[PDB]
Amino acid sequence: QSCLPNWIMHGKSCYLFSFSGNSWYGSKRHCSQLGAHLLKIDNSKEFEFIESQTSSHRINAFWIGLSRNQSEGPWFWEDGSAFFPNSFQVRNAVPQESLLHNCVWIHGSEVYNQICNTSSYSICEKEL
Amino acid sequence: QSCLPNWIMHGKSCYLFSFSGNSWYGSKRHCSQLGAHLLKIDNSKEFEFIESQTSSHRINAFWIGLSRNQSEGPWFWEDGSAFFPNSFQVRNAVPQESLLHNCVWIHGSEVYNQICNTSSYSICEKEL
Ligand SMILES: OC[C@H]1O[C@@H](O[C@@H]2[C@@H](O)[C@H](O[C@@H]3[C@@H](O)[C@H](O)O[C@H](CO)[C@H]3O)O[C@H](CO)[C@H]2O)[C@H](O)[C@@H](O)[C@@H]1O
Ligand SMILES: [Ca+2]
Ligand SMILES: [Ca+2]
Ligand SMILES: [Cl-]
Ligand SMILES: [Cl-]
Ligand SMILES: [Cl-]
Ligand SMILES: [Cl-]
Repeated sequence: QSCLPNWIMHGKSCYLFSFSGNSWYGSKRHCSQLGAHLLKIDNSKEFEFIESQTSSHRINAFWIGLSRNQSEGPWFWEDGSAFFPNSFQVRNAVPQESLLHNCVWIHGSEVYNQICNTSSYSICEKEL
Repeated sequence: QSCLPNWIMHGKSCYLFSFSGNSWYGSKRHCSQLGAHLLKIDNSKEFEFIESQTSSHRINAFWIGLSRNQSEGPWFWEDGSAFFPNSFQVRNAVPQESLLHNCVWIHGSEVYNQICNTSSYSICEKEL
């Protein structure tokens, strides 16, 4: 069971911390080109591991595999599974200030909705 | 290089034509559980192959891996790559009638946007 150079092993996956600017869509294409996808956070153990990385690189936010279609509809993971907030809840959530913010990134220790094509860093995940 | 039972080979890929009603999200999940994604159509040859399966099964529509994130914003594929209308264009297209329709499905020979939540068949794809 093995990961590429520069990918970290944790839990049951290999993660790539992409220190390189990009839209949510761009980030997505980029992970998918390495045969991965954007990060999916299943349990709190995974969350905590990721959170160590993001919070020790607070200069920047990292796109994750979470988004929605309806400019105010339900969040869903890259794999299409539904969002349940057992590790975190998505922030900036009041009606008005959520408008157009349909992609999710992590910045520091928080997970925010953000305008999908803001440029940022990202995290890919390949399962084992 | 090989496909699972019931998946059909064509061009570079294995396909599964899934006759089970499900939402776009649902369909997406199901593909992903078999270790695949929803259909991504990279050219006319792929389109035409798909198109004869969809037109010979006009009773239902088939979800595909194309969606957008904001009620009037750019279409993107499951993989993050942007939509170019090489083989077809998305239909019901005037700014007002396609609000809340941010997922795409194929019905007969036409590619429509729809309410992501609607129930339907779907097509999965795993590239060799
Ligand atoms: O979505 C969760 C699901 O992802 C599955 O992986 C696929 C990737 O295999 C795929 O990458 C494709 C390459 O394999 C192929 O060679 O090239 C095409 C086009 O460049 C790539 O799309 O990317 C999709 C979308 O990110 C992934 O879903 C995993 O196998 C599976 O374990 C996981 O559940
Ligand atoms: Ca995960
Ligand atoms: Ca394809
Ligand atoms: Cl993804
Ligand atoms: Cl998909
Ligand atoms: Cl057309
Ligand atoms: Cl048509």
